[PDB]
Amino acid sequence: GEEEERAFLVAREELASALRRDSGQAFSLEQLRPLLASSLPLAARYLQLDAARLVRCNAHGEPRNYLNTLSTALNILEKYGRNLLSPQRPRYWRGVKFNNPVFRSTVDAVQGGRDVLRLYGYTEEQPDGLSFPEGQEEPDEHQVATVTLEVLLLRTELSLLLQNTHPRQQALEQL
Amino acid sequence: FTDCQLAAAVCMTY
Ligand SMILES: *CC(=O)Nc1ccc(NC(=O)C*)cc1
Ligand SMILES: [N]
Repeated sequence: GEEEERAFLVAREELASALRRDSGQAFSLEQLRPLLASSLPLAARYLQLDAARLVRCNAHGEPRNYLNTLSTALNILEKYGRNLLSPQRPRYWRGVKFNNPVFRSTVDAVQGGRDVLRLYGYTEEQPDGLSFPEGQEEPDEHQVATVTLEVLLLRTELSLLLQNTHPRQQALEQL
Repeated sequence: FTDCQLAAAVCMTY
């Protein structure tokens, strides 16, 4: 019981370290197999992200549509975490503003998309968006890397469901 | 959207 969980968390920490080593690294489906072909429930596999809430609270309409709106939001949210791990961060990375057409159509189009930015470190609720606390001067690399991996893993899981090739497709379809 | 519209927009919200 705890051995399958241990093997998952070790593989999760290994893949999150590679993100810190290279923020632009792309992971193959083979590298994610320990994370993809796991019998553990969602709460044991997603420690930062709330995968069940992000999926069920956005499951409205056809799965062809809302799983795709979720994937696009997860895609752009992955880039937010990758830029934080980059050796040359963007100039104004400390704050994110919400009055953008792409942001409205991606992050603000899914329930709980803003809360993923909080997991990166954007905890200060600002007028136009979110920002880091005044104390921190740099993001927590381990926290950003683990959240970016979970965002990457969930987008992968949803993409395999859209292709009907998920290794545990029947279990995940029953949300 | 395309992958480059997403990355450019990320830098726009900063
Ligand atoms: C095609 C592609 O990779 N485009 C692209 C555009 C912009 C950015 N970055 C910023 O705007 C900060 C990266 C990639
Ligand atoms: N920005």
